Amino acid sequence: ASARGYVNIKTFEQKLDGNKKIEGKEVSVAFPLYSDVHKISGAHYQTFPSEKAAYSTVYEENQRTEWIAANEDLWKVTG
Amino acid sequence: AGALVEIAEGMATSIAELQEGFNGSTDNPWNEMGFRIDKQVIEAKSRQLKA
Amino acid sequence: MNSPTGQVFALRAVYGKDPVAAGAKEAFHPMYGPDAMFSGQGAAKKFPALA
Amino acid sequence: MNSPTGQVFALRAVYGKDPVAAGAKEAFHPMYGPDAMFSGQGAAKKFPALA
Amino acid sequence: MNSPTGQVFALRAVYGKDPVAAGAKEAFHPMYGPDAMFSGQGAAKKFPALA
Amino acid sequence: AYSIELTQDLRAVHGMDADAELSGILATEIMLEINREVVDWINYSAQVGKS
Amino acid sequence: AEIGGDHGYNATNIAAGQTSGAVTQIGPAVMGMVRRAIPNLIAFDICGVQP
Amino acid sequence: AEIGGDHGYNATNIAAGQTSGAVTQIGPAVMGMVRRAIPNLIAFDICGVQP
Amino acid sequence: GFKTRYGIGINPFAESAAQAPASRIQSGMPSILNSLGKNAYFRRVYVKGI
Repeated sequence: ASARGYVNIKTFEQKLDGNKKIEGKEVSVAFPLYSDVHKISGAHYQTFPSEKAAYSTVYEENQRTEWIAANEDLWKVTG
Repeated sequence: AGALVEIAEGMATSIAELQEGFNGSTDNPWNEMGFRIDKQVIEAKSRQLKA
Repeated sequence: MNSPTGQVFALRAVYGKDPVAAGAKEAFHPMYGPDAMFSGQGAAKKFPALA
Repeated sequence: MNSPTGQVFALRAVYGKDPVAAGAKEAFHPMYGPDAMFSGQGAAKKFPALA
Repeated sequence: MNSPTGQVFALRAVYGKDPVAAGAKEAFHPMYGPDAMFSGQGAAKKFPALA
Repeated sequence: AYSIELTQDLRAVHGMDADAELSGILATEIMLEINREVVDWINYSAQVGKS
Repeated sequence: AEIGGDHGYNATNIAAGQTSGAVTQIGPAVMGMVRRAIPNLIAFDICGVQP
Repeated sequence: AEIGGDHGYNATNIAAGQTSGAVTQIGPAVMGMVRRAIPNLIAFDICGVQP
Repeated sequence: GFKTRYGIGINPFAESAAQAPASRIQSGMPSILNSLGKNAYFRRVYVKGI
């Protein structure tokens, strides 16, 4: 487990362009990893801490490059 | 039922005199006591409204 | 609370040579009494636990 | 009543952004306690109704 | 060091709207020059990376 | 049997003596036992009442 | 859009000042150390003394 | 044998005061903050200002 | 609009039925683990039949 805290980012999907979306993604982050690296701003989200991970997408103490690719994936634009 | 009673007694001055390796005796340590000192932590939470 | 996140310590008086240990009795505990012979005969010999 | 047809107003303190609405709860109500997280956590999320 | 375990802070000046973020360019960095249009044209339009 | 590496830092961080904390809880523990002893012999040595 | 951020509300994250926001605070102040009471004696009127 | 213990030499276990021994210290205190130096301008003598 | 910040705390020694705290850095925010039904300072009795 993370053993500390879970910062839980839930992005809310939206229509960016014609027949295109930025898919909203429920994701959880181990708190020490989150405070170190998070790119989220202007991303149409809302965040809350929780003792246990509150979303089915869970990132533990050690991922880094696995998570660094997931947060910038919150901006992925799909049709 | 009085079968198993409850006591407190001393230590014989033959045992207490030589205690923890005096006069060649051995294996009989004294009892000790420590202290611990553990901490707690709290956080401030917010609250708010609008009109 | 002037700055966020207060903290408060707690000093447990724990005896048995291990201040922090599994199940190490607390010394002055309002609930639980002092073990009657600890200083006393309890230190000379080890009494068999009752099970 | 000095003249026919008196009238009496009533000020409900109603919360939830709609002074008038369907079942918008009254604020300071002798019956009903104030929902204690409304300001608080209750404004961050919507807690699932218990059914 | 009078008491054990001193601690030192560091204030990075970070730009890009997210003080703590993946690869967030530090503002005043002896190594690295400031991106000369950030204030400037670079805010109006987005320039493509070079790969 | 406290430690010399402790009293240095515990005096630094908490200001406590770390000696008079032990001498306080041993000299108090021998008394709380010798007091719980002569109550235990009263309860031990008492006839069964209502008999 | 600088975020102030919170501690995780975890007990470890607070004691470290670790914070999901920009700033990492110093520490959780101190609200003071709580000790445990020293229990009361029954005195000796119950049993003759005879030093 | 009350042991003073150490922080684990871990970076968190120090900032939290978690300590392997009896006592959990307050925290690190502070050795002061380190900021980053602001770079230097080349001024204007190389290009006619002409406001 | 108004904003306030308070936070709550639990009395260390609250439980007092345990000779040891767990983890030795322990949240004083009331939680299910530490603060639920465990305060020795408060004792609650549902009275029925009135």
